[PDB]
Amino acid sequence: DEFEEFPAEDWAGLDEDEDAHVWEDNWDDDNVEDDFSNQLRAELEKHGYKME
Amino acid sequence: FVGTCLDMCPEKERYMRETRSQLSVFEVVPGTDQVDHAAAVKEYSEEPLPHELRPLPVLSRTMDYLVTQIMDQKEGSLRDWYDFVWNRTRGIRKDITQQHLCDPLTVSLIEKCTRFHIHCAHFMCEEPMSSFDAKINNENMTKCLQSLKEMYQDLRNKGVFCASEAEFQGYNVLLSLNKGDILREVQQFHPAVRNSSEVKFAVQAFAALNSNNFVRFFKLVQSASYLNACLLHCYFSQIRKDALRALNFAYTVSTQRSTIFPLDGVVRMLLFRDCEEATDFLTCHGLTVSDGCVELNRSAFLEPEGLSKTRKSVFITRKLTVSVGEIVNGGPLPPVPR
Amino acid sequence: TINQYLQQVYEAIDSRDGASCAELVSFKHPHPEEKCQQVLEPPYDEMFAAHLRCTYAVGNHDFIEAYKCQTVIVQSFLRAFQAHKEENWALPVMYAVALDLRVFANNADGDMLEKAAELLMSCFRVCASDTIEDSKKWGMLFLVNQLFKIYFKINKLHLCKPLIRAIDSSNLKDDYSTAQRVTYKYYVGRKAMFDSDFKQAEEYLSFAFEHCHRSSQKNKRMILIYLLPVKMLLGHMPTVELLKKYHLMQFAEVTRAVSELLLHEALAKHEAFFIRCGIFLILEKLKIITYRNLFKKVYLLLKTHQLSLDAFLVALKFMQVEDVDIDEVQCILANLIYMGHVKGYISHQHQKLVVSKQNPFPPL
Repeated sequence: DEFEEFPAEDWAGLDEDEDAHVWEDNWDDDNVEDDFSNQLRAELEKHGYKME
Repeated sequence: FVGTCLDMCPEKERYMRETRSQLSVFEVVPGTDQVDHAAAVKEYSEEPLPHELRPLPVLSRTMDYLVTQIMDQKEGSLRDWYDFVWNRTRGIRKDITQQHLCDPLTVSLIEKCTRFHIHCAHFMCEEPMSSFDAKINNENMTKCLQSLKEMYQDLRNKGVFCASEAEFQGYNVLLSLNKGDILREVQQFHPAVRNSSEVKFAVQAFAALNSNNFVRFFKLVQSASYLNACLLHCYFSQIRKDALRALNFAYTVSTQRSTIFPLDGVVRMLLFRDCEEATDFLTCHGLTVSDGCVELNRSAFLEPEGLSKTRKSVFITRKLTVSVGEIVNGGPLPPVPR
Repeated sequence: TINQYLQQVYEAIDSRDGASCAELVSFKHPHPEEKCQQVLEPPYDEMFAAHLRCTYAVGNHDFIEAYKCQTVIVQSFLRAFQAHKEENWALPVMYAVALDLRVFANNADGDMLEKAAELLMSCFRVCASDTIEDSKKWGMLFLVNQLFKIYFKINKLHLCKPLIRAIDSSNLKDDYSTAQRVTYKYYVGRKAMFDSDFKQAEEYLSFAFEHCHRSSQKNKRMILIYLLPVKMLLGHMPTVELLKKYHLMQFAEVTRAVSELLLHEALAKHEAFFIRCGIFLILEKLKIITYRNLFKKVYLLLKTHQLSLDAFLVALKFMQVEDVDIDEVQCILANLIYMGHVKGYISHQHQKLVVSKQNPFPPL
């Protein structure tokens, strides 16, 4: 796992490429209806502590 | 060059000790003057000729006589006991350091000396400045653990294992928690060493430090052995400050109210001896512990400085049912060496 | 065939050429002291005689003699390069003497790697001294990229601090060769992921990820392997498309487990992968942000301002994490309060956490 050196010493600004939208913040939202959250919907509502 | 020394004692240096009057009061004949020819074991002050250096079986018999009788007696003052045994164990370490002969029995001579250093890292903490000097003790301990770390690599590449290999690697991890480089070290252990019982205990202690999980630290220190518990006495002034800072921050409304925090829970999470140590510990920091419960206020809390002297934490010396001699040996003792 | 080599090293000195290094001295082409000492001056020709004797040593595969060769090569070229009086034209020759004593310096099996480290530090302490055109410090960034690469494999990087601060304070910091500019703050981002400096690693190695050549398709992957948990601890997690395109699918379910124990199962299903690259203990520190996301899943499921601690106790009790009780759940929440992830205060008299209502807890 050694960082091998580059074939070219110099390159222009258009030589590199990216995927534009990678590191996004859309996950901090209010989606409750995911399946894993349904599974906890058993366990928090099996101990008699239930709320909407 | 190997030696042919066949004596417990120096053969010449006891006479120079007797003339120049630099004796140790623990090992003399009763009635001063004469040196004890039975026990006047080597002082540390190229190494020439086959005196002043001993081969491995004589030196092993020296370590056996050191562990069976010398560390058990409480005769004399407590000033020179640590100096006597520390100087002689450092003399043994200097002896086999430049002798350049290695064996699994030689590793046990490192093991008993570093167990003595772990035991004296807590027991002699109440000694006043000139007698103990804990800085040079913590300095001396890390050379032993570094030499043991580099020593275990050599026999592993040779192709022989040891039963006591995975034990002190846990103590190597418990030595350096404030240095974050050591995680790279725990990516470089052997898989059988890494998947053992006590290295994963050390991972739990390192996770208890950096996540500041003080509940799974003092509850973790009660589930360990004696030496593992008394090595963690250096971090008690760090954990109990990094834990109470969050607990004097997370209970207030802005900066100006008081959260009445009751007693017998602070001694339950933070491992104190009793109420008497806890009130003295929280009075000096700047908050109020008087009357019924512990006060909490943001503005009336400041960082400490100056004298930060420690005590013996009581709970870690409760797990010392066997005596002082058999801890650094491990299990039983060989009886009557002569 | 020797006379052509003597002619091209004579024209190397006479015409002050920089391509003559790639012509003779470099180990990229097809490759007796008394003859050169007859024809040339001693600091300029001991290079060539040593080079003949250690190409002979490599030609029958002896590495210790070639190691002593390249020690003599770097020392004699250091003495002849101080015997230059401020010119730039030996700086191409500076390139092929340090890189070739990295792969021959690694292969002598450690202490030989520390020996190569100190004798190459002796090269840097003479190279970084003297001096806007005639400056002998243009290859210095080439030199400092090697001193990370020796120091990382030996695992004795206890103090690298004055070696970094000397070149961090520099007038020419934004102008070098851009191939060596990528290879520097990659290692600075390594030293910044370690000992808890995660923002510096993110900026200095996101600069590397935004750049670099697309021809070598191993550098971009090796950046990602060591890039991803920096931005998982910072918060801004990858998408599915980059992991699909670059075939890096081990972290992806982990990026599910951070999003909503599933984390321990996902870590232990590929337990032998993060040990090899040295990621595994860094990845355990995401317990705080996964507990904060579990706090989000509790807060959106029950919808009030004051929540009782027994529900979070049950939610930790499903996880099969050992020795979790009522005092442990009360501790992590105060750590979330102090570091600033979760606003509010832990009431002890009612055992209920009152949270703020305008913003519940800040985003990242």
